[PDB]
Amino acid sequence: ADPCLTFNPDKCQLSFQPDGNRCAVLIKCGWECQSVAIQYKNKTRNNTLASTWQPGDPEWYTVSVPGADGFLRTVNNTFIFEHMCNTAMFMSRQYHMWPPRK
Amino acid sequence: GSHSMRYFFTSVSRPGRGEPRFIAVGYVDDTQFVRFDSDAASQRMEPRAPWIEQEGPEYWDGETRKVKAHSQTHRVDLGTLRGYYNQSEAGSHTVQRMYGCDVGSDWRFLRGYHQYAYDGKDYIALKEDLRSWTAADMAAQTTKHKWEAAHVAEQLRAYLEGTCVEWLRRYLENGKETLQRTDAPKTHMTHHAVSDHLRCWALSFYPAEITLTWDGEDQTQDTELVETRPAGDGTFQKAVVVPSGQEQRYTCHVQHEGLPKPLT
Amino acid sequence: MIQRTPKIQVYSRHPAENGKSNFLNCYVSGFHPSDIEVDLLKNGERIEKVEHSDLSFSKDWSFYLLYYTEFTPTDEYACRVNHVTLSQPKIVKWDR
Amino acid sequence: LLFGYPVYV
Repeated sequence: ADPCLTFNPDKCQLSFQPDGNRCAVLIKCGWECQSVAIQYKNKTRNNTLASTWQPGDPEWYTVSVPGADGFLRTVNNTFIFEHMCNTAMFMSRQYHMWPPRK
Repeated sequence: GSHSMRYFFTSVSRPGRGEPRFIAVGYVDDTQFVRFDSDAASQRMEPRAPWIEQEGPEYWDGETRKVKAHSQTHRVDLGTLRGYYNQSEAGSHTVQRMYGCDVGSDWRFLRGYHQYAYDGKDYIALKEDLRSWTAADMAAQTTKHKWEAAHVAEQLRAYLEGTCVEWLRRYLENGKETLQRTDAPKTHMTHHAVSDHLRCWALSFYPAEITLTWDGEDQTQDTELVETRPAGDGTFQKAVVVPSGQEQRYTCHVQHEGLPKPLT
Repeated sequence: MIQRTPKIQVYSRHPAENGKSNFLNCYVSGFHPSDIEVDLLKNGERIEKVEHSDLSFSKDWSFYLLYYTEFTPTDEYACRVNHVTLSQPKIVKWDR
Repeated sequence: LLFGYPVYV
């Protein structure tokens, strides 16, 4: 078996959660690989990343992964947070605490 | 940044119900971190906060052994403490624990802490210094001697500084996005009268720590001190009555961390 | 070996609005020991599908727990809580 | 993060 030469982390799973009236984003990729770097906004965090999404915030993320040639290639993936932060932050809409302003 | 907190431990001797149960909980500020329970379906410690899930199995597998170790030292310590007072094994007693550090605005080491508890209140606590303890019982002295021999205070002091603190800042930078928020509490102003002859509250704030001052007068009788309460999401929530025509000169002053100005 | 009186509290996570989803929250605190049995009620008896918070003990070793559920504010809502300070119940209601 | 030596009373 082999973990890290596989060109398969394109699908790095992500979960959304309500934490203090903001949409907390959690991009989880594999922990079987080192150097598989995950980047979302201006924050870079190893295998698993945790940030937030508000209107205007990025809807793409980069995954840096080494190839079979030993060379690293960064791949852009688009996942819409606007479609999971509106659903997770639903009770905060009825009471006007999200978007983050006012 | 006036933000740092603690780890909690709870061990309950069961009414002849086999072995005690053990609860390991952790916290950074009023934001909880880790969840261990001995009668939980998972023999691992669970992350309830998402921004500690940026940590790998190197951090989980290496922290699930340690909490089990804590459960064991607890489950033995209670056997000792009840074994050397006056109890019956059919009895049910409780032991709660504490150790940890705080930090200032420069995120540099503010003084750290470490305390224990039997059935009662204070048993043994690390004093606000380094090598010392504060005991007030008789068994307390024998066990604190037991910690004077093992040279515990400094070996715990080397954790209070340089292990709790850099991990604390590490947590403050890996969860920087969720600890940027000094959520200001929003106020209204309501009234209700029952006899022919009010309310000071805050609704949505991130640190629970808020003073709610209620003219040049001091009080002793009129206000009912209420505890600050969780709003179940990471926010928190927090009365005085007067003659019906004279509730109109006073105001409620509020000082909060997310409030740059005290509110009239 | 020491008993301390528990302070029990039914309230809402968000200000109650007619028909708008919310959370019922029974926050109990200040008690010792931690053997506390609480149940959220409505009109007669229904919600044994209660979710709880994990056990903690504040600053002066006095425990605090928060039992919660999801609902829509309208119907009565109270909390029956038994503690060992006394063997006589307490039913604190959600009075806006 | 956790304290790593077994403390006993």
